[PDB]
Amino acid sequence: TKSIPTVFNFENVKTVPYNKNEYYVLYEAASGYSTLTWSSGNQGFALTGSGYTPNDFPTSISPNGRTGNCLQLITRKTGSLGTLVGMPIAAGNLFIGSFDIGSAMSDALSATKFGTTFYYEPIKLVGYYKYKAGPEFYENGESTNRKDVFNIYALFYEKTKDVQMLDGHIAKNNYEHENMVAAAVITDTHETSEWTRFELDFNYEHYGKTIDPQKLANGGYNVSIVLSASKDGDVFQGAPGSTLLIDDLELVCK
Ligand code: NA
Repeated sequence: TKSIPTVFNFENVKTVPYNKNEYYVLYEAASGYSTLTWSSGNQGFALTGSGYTPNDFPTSISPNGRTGNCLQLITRKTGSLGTLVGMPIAAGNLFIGSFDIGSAMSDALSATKFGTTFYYEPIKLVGYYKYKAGPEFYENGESTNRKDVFNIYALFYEKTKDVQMLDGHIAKNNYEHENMVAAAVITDTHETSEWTRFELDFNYEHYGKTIDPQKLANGGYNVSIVLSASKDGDVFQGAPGSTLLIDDLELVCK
């Protein structure tokens, strides 16, 4: 049993081809730890057009980070086909888990699967952000000056035989689920061009669960971190151009 890293730097990417496009998959490797390979909706975005390079995608990295490179989440307008299949935008996102491309077009919420095996009890998610909403908010068949907001949260839950992963419905249901143990959700979400610290405490008291120390050691608990430039971009309410930069993210554990 090796733990994933708990400190995330956003330095590293590999380039992956799909549908005549290429995009980045971010990963974090540390000595004595299992490499975390982040997921995002980038493969879903690859379906909506051709000739995209990594920096056209909703999820990429920037060299203008606080320490070195940083996460760059930019909500994107989709290519011709996206609209016609009801995918007018694609939120700049990053999460722990996986992206099911079989669901990207029919059920966006199901496509983003959240979780990886975690042996610790997390207490807080700390990191730094910058955020600027895009100028036109897409909602319904309309483009408005509604001010887009971003989301940051983390999940800690108990696995069961028929519940191995959660998905995007968790953020549409007040973070409620029968397997849920703790959740950390950002509340202050203001725009800024200055690196701004966040510190989200995990709330175990809201769910009233009892941790099994054995099952925790046996790998029966998953954690996830989910980041998005557009809070409601999962249901295609968001602004193209909405940019969330994240750097020096750490899952502080017990
Ligand atoms: Na960094």
